[PDB]
Amino acid sequence: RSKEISIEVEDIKDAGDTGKRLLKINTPSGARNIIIENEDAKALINGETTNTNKKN
Amino acid sequence: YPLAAWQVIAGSDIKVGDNLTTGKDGTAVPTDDPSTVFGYAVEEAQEGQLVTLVIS
Repeated sequence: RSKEISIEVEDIKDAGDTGKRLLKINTPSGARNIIIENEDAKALINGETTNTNKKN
Repeated sequence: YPLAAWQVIAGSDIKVGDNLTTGKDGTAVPTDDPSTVFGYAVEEAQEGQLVTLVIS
């Protein structure tokens, strides 16, 4: 009868929507895409800014 | 012959109702960490004594 019963993210009944997205994410870039909504701030944190991002 | 209970040598002091897991050298020891639990004692045993446990 198995040994571990590896649950999945959606089995965690009091996890939040952003919380489940973060738990599923594999890389730091993916996490930043979830967490940072302001596109100019995200661009700064990614070290990749256009002239429009810089002005903003 | 699917047994509901086993007779296993105790690796340490086991009390009645204690959840058991593997210890060193195949002996049975008390545990407080679910997933390591394979059964529980219905008998009390010192150390090196056999203890009856119900598998769960």
